[PDB]
Amino acid sequence: MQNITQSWFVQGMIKATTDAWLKGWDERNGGNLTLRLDDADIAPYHDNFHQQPRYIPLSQPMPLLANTPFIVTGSGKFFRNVQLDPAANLGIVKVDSCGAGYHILWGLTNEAVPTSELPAHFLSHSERIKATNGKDRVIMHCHATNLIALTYVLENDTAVFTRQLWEGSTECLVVFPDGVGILPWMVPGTDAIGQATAQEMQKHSLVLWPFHGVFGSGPTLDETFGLIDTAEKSAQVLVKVYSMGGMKQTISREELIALGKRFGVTPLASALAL
Amino acid sequence: MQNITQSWFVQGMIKATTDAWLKGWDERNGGNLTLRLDDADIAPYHDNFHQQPRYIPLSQPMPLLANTPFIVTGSGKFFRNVQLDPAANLGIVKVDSCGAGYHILWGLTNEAVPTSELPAHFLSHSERIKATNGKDRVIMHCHATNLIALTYVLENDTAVFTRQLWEGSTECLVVFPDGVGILPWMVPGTDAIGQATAQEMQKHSLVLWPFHGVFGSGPTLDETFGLIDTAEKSAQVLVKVYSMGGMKQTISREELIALGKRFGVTPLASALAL
Amino acid sequence: MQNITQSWFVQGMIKATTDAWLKGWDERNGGNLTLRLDDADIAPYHDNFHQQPRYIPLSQPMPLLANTPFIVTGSGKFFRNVQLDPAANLGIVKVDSCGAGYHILWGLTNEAVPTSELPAHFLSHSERIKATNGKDRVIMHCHATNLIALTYVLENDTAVFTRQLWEGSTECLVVFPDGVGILPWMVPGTDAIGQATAQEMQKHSLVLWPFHGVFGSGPTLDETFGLIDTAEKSAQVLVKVYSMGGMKQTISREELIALGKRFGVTPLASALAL
Amino acid sequence: MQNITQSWFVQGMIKATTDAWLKGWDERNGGNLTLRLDDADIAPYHDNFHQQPRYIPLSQPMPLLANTPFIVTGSGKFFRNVQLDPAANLGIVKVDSCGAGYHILWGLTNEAVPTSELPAHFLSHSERIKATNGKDRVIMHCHATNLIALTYVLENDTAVFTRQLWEGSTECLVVFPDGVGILPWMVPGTDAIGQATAQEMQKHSLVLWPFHGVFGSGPTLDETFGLIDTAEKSAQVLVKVYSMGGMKQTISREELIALGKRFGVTPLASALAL
Ligand SMILES: O=C(O)[C@H]1O[C@@H]2O[C@H]3[C@H](O)[C@@H](O)[C@@H](O[C@H]4[C@H](O)[C@@H](O)[C@@H](O[C@H]5[C@H](O)[C@@H](O)[C@@H](O[C@H]6[C@H](O)[C@@H](O)[C@@H](O[C@H]7[C@H](O)[C@@H](O)[C@@H](O[C@H]8[C@H](O)[C@@H](O)[C@@H](O[C@H]1[C@H](O)[C@H]2O)O[C@@H]8CO)O[C@@H]7CO)O[C@@H]6C(=O)O)O[C@@H]5CO)O[C@@H]4CO)O[C@@H]3CO
Ligand SMILES: [Zn+2]
Ligand SMILES: [Zn+2]
Ligand SMILES: [Zn+2]
Repeated sequence: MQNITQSWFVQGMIKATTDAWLKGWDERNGGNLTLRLDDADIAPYHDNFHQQPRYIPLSQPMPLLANTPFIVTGSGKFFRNVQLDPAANLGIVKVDSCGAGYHILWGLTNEAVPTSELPAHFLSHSERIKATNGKDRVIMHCHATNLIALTYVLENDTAVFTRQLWEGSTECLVVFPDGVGILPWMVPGTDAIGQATAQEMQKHSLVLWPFHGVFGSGPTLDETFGLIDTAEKSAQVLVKVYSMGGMKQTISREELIALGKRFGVTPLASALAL
Repeated sequence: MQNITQSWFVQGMIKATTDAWLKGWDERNGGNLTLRLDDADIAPYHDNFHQQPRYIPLSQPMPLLANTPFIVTGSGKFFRNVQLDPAANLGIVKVDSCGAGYHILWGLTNEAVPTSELPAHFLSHSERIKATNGKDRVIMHCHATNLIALTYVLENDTAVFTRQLWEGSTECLVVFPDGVGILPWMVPGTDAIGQATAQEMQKHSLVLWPFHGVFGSGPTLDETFGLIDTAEKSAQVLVKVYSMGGMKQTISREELIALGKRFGVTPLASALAL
Repeated sequence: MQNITQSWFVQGMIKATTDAWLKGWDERNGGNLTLRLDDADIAPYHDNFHQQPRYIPLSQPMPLLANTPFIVTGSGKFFRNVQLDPAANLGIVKVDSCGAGYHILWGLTNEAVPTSELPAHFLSHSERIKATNGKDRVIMHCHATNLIALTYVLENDTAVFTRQLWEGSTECLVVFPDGVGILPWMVPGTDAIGQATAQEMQKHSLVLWPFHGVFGSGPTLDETFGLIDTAEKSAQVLVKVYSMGGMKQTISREELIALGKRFGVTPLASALAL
Repeated sequence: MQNITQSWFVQGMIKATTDAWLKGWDERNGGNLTLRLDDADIAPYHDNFHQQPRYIPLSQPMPLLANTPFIVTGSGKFFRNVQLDPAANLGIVKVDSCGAGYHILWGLTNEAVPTSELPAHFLSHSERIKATNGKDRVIMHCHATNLIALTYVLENDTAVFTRQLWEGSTECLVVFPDGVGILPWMVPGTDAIGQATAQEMQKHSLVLWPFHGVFGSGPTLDETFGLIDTAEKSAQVLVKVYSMGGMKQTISREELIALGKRFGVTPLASALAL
């Protein structure tokens, strides 16, 4: 019967991994993707399930994520190599009925462990479910060169950055009216990074990691890739003008106000007040 | 019989979207593209025609487009996904004999609707017919990377912008001798922007939307592609030259008239005299 | 028997135009390509030859190229379309035994004509056989993006321009030890500019045109592409470096002398004296 | 029997070189790749071995690489065509019993020879085996674009350059804590450049040739490609911020000191002082 790699939820993971590499966003093993799935999706594909689901004790249980299957990227794997050997780089995990751990059901072969950012992803996955009534399903991270470069020249404050990104295009304010988040620089690989990212998920859908990358949340794989792309497209325009001599004329504050009402969105009060 | 998807116009528009996709111009679902057809071009392919054509009334009467078939893209549809599904991403419509509505004949399945900028495309489609006596058949809009960044630095006046583009490459004066028209910033998706965009199309083949994108028209699918491609390359050279520190020697006014004299093209007097 | 499109030269021509389109030097219809053949090469493919060889006179006599066959690129064609229709974009011609005209034996279908730069392509062919004893066979023209931006800031002279290119990278001096020649601004498409280009071909294998493009020649297509490819890469570094604040350290004059002695090359006296 | 062209180490070569021509690194003939193999790897492919192995003496005796076969890329070959014909561009060699020369067993047809930087390969291959107890198996050289331009503006120091390369991205410190070697400008293709390059390999896994390129060494093909590309991404990040007017905030030393010991990594003490 049809291979599990030929299903919709694996083909989608293939495209987002390949296309984010050609753009130059996924040097080495940077970049991790986690997508929440449903039970009916994996029901007909019990044939390819492994005989022994390994058990890994999860650090601190999330009760809301009990009995929830997932798809994850293998830690240390390469995004470009996903299209070659999907089985060795992608795996499916499921959390037990109590929520204290997860069982690896398929993939992650050769004793491969899930991604090292699994804490931050799962803690932030739960919050987005309640904030938008369970519509968010994807958390993304990548090394976007232009957004990273802008962190070295501009202050890492949400209010200042939000106005700049909105000023770099017209579609931008429609895309992230809630604004973009930013942390202070923090050492990754720990559980402290999971809390600050999940805490910022409440008010924002994009949060920028200083000197590492960005984090974006969205319902589908396609829109999540397009969501980070839109801000990255505006990032390229901003960097060009700054090196060209400086910004001269732009969108007025009155012009930005008219945009919000026409499309029926509410711009951030903090950013628009600037 | 051979499917309509294997005809010349369906395959032709598949090329136009994919080529612009890799350029970095049409991320997410921005940009639009329409092409005018003939009754004879679609006569033998009535098999794929919808049994019941849905009816949608036009916002404002368009007498000049009565009983004319077009091919358009769908709203909220990415330019990447078209080659994966020609039927679910394109559509062919035929304006009624009165100029108030149109019927969807083929494509645009799953309650698909044409782009939200359809009034702007139909308004410019009609007015370019008067200027070119039916030669022009394509209207294209896309966010050219280097043209967007130029409006932040150069003044939004026809005389200044036209001369700078003529000096970034020798062939520019031959490709668009009429110059480029500049509009003031407006809220997209309304009807006010459609009337001003068509107003500049009477004397220009290239119209610039500040901070949003560019508009261009061409006789065929390939000529309109080169027109934007030629203008984009000129702006790319100007970006590096201006960013490198300044511009020291140039093509003089005496050389500009001599170049246009050989090829039989009349430059814009207001910008030439600058 | 395999048709002429399966010959070794036709397959080679597709490789050159296809890769130049991905590099970004042939927007719209810029660039031309011509290749020199031998009467023994086209012997087995006499069946494909047209029954009506169209005769076109030469602008000026070229006695040296008597009875010489060439394969050229048609005028007004897109380099991206060459890989799709070799017959309508390419063709073969043979110069008559007197040196005043040629006969179109295949290709250039539907009243297509060779490139308008043929007077420049043929005049430079003659002056390179004398300076190379019948070794060079290929002439290429392209609008190198990084080279055009250089002519707006650098002094338009043969000495300093050649010297600057030598410092871009180590291999630049070895590939073209004779330097490049740069003309004053002239209107393209005229015989007055072909003679100046052919005059500079006597001393150099690389020719520069301010604000327009580049000219190059080589033994075969792979060696001709490498000559232009190496030249543009050196320009890419300079534009990137110049915008950073100008050059600070570079290769000394004596250091290039040591490099020249090792590889048995004679650097240009004018440039090395700078 | 499966052809030699389908072997794992042959398919490794086709993947690594093709991924370098698409990144704009290997214009013309620049670049070469040598990978260490075992006798078991070449055992099943005895049928395709040449019956008359030509003997070529080595410049200097290499006892530490005795009886060790290698796969090499030919001299003067083009990285674009390797995928088109691996046999004519790739080759296999084996060191004799006394370590005085090598034999050609397969490939390198038509009097082809291994890359002219072969003495620079074996002098560094032998030393890297000692430092890492034989883990290293790949040597990579390529002309990265953004990397070269850094040498024209930054001081050519091992500690200073490594310090800057650490601040460009958070992953750079962990990937190469050992730093990157730097050398004075010297004439390639000589045994003197082989000694200096191999001499610095005792303390660093990467060496930078001013105005020329980079030298790579790692355990396998996949990591070796990502070993240099991590520095390439930091250079692209560095290049953009430099043209913006400088870098304003970054990772501080107090942030860097705690980063390594989180991963239990020993940083380069010389760069830590600055
Ligand atoms: O010494 C010689 O170079 C030659 O020098 C003197 O010639 C000068 C002319 O008097 C002067 O007007 C001018 O010539 C220009 C001419 O007026 C223009 O029209 C044009 O010429 C083109 C010509 O119209 C056109 O048909 C074609 O010419 C070809 C010709 O039709 C064809 O038959 C062949 O010519 C051969 C010729 O038939 C042979 O007899 C022989 O020619 C001898 C010639 O008989 C000798 O007297 C001697 O010519 C003197 C001439 O007498 C002076 O007045 O030497 C010639 C060479 O041995 O060989 C010819 C070659 O096979 O081919 C012709 C061509 O080569 O294709 O094309 C013409 C060019 O476009 O332009 C000319 C030049 O500007 O300048 C002359 C030079 O000072
Ligand atoms: Zn738009
Ligand atoms: Zn040209
Ligand atoms: Zn090199």
